[PDB]
Amino acid sequence: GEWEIIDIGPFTQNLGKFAVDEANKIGQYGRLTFNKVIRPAMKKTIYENEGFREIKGYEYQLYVRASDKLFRADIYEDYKTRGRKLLRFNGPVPPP
Amino acid sequence: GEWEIIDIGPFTQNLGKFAVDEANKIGQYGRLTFNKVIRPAMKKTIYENEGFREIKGYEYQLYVRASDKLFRADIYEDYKTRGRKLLRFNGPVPPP
Repeated sequence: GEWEIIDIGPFTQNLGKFAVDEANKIGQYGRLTFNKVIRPAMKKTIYENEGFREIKGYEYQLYVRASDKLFRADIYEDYKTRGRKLLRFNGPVPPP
Repeated sequence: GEWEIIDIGPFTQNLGKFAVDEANKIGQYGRLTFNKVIRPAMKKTIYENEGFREIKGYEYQLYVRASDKLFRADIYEDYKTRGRKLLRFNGPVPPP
């Protein structure tokens, strides 16, 4: 799996909002309020069982500002289904 | 400062050893044993907001395996002097 830096544009911001919505359902922090995704944003492209360079899915690692704190969110996106899941929502973490 | 992905070659490994040595002088995590810097490794150029008489320095964010655990390290390197400062050394953290 190859890591790359990605932009913190609307698509990335919406992943941050998804992470905070998923973290609110888990409830470890009580109700968080999404502010913004900050740099750096990174994306890993995960390859399936090697039989074409076929794409399995993507992992995003985001720094998410919510409720005056910073969190590290790890999100998985399935290439075939386009379904997303929150892998990890941890913090507060110090800024990069 | 735009973040970029960098290699985990000898220069990166030696930044990880610097971080572990600095973290040992603090002692928050007891005496750690440097294992390896893992992917992904990231680097930002520091300007000190000017116009461009040159590069001031670099910030690195590294995942450092030490005493079989994983830690996130933030390091500053002066461009001219090559003098280094541990900004942050935290964990254990889950893999990226």
